[PDB]
Amino acid sequence: TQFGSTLQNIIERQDAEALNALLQNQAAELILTNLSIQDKTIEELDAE
Amino acid sequence: LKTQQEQTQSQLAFLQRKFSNQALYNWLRGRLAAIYFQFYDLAVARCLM
Repeated sequence: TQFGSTLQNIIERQDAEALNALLQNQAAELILTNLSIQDKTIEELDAE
Repeated sequence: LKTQQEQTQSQLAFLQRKFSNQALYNWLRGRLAAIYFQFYDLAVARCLM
Protein backbone atom coordinates (compact mmCIF):
# COMPACT_ATOMS: atom_id res chain seq x y z
CA THR A 1 0.00 0.00 0.00
CA GLN A 2 2.95 2.37 0.30
CA PHE A 3 3.92 1.61 -3.24
CA GLY A 4 0.28 2.14 -4.08
CA SER A 5 0.26 5.62 -2.61
CA THR A 6 3.63 6.41 -4.12
CA LEU A 7 2.46 5.37 -7.54
CA GLN A 8 -0.68 7.38 -7.28
CA ASN A 9 1.36 10.45 -6.37
CA ILE A 10 3.65 9.87 -9.33
CA ILE A 11 0.75 9.56 -11.65
CA GLU A 12 -0.95 12.70 -10.48
CA ARG A 13 2.32 14.55 -10.62
CA GLN A 14 3.07 13.18 -14.09
CA ASP A 15 -0.22 14.52 -15.36
CA ALA A 16 0.38 17.89 -13.71
CA GLU A 17 3.68 18.17 -15.54
CA ALA A 18 2.05 17.36 -18.83
CA LEU A 19 -0.48 20.07 -18.25
CA ASN A 20 2.05 22.72 -17.49
CA ALA A 21 3.91 21.91 -20.68
CA LEU A 22 0.64 22.06 -22.60
CA LEU A 23 -0.28 25.41 -21.21
CA GLN A 24 3.06 26.94 -22.07
CA ASN A 25 2.89 25.63 -25.60
CA GLN A 26 -0.56 27.12 -25.96
CA ALA A 27 0.67 30.44 -24.69
CA ALA A 28 3.32 30.49 -27.38
CA GLU A 29 0.72 30.05 -30.08
CA LEU A 30 -1.39 32.93 -28.86
CA ILE A 31 1.65 35.17 -28.72
CA LEU A 32 2.46 34.42 -32.32
CA THR A 33 -1.05 35.39 -33.29
CA ASN A 34 -0.78 38.58 -31.26
CA LEU A 35 2.43 39.47 -33.05
CA SER A 36 0.62 39.25 -36.38
CA ILE A 37 -2.11 41.47 -34.99
CA GLN A 38 0.39 44.04 -33.82
CA ASP A 39 2.02 44.08 -37.25
CA LYS A 40 -1.31 44.93 -38.79
CA THR A 41 -1.75 47.70 -36.22
CA ILE A 42 1.56 49.17 -37.32
CA GLU A 43 0.49 48.93 -40.96
CA GLU A 44 -2.79 50.64 -40.04
CA LEU A 45 -0.91 53.56 -38.63
CA ASP A 46 1.22 53.76 -41.76
CA ALA A 47 -2.01 53.80 -43.77
CA GLU A 48 -3.18 56.76 -41.64
CA LEU B 1 -10.29 33.80 -30.56
CA LYS B 2 -10.72 30.69 -32.67
CA THR B 3 -7.26 29.63 -31.61
CA GLN B 4 -8.21 30.18 -27.97
CA GLN B 5 -11.32 28.09 -28.57
CA GLU B 6 -9.27 25.23 -29.93
CA GLN B 7 -6.83 25.48 -27.06
CA THR B 8 -9.69 25.36 -24.59
CA GLN B 9 -11.03 22.25 -26.25
CA SER B 10 -7.56 20.77 -26.16
CA GLN B 11 -7.42 21.32 -22.42
CA LEU B 12 -10.79 19.66 -22.01
CA ALA B 13 -9.67 16.72 -24.08
CA PHE B 14 -6.55 16.57 -21.95
CA LEU B 15 -8.50 16.49 -18.75
CA GLN B 16 -10.71 13.73 -20.08
CA ARG B 17 -7.86 11.64 -21.48
CA LYS B 18 -5.26 12.08 -18.78
CA PHE B 19 -5.10 9.10 -16.51
CA SER B 20 -5.93 10.88 -13.24
CA ASN B 21 -9.34 12.03 -14.44
CA GLN B 22 -12.79 12.25 -12.93
CA ALA B 23 -13.53 8.66 -13.85
CA LEU B 24 -10.58 7.48 -11.84
CA TYR B 25 -11.63 9.26 -8.77
CA ASN B 26 -15.20 8.20 -9.09
CA TRP B 27 -13.96 4.63 -9.27
CA LEU B 28 -11.42 4.95 -6.48
CA ARG B 29 -13.94 6.52 -4.23
CA GLY B 30 -16.53 3.89 -4.87
CA ARG B 31 -14.10 1.09 -4.24
CA LEU B 32 -12.42 2.56 -1.27
CA ALA B 33 -15.67 3.54 0.32
CA ALA B 34 -16.76 -0.08 0.14
CA ILE B 35 -13.51 -1.17 1.73
CA TYR B 36 -13.54 1.48 4.39
CA PHE B 37 -17.02 0.62 5.50
CA GLN B 38 -16.36 -3.09 5.60
CA PHE B 39 -13.12 -2.54 7.40
CA TYR B 40 -14.99 -0.40 9.89
CA ASP B 41 -17.36 -3.17 10.78
CA LEU B 42 -14.49 -5.52 11.33
CA ALA B 43 -12.73 -2.88 13.43
CA VAL B 44 -15.77 -2.45 15.56
CA ALA B 45 -16.08 -6.13 16.08
CA ARG B 46 -12.51 -6.35 17.30
CA CYS B 47 -12.91 -3.35 19.49
CA LEU B 48 -15.91 -5.06 21.01
CA MET B 49 -14.01 -8.28 21.50
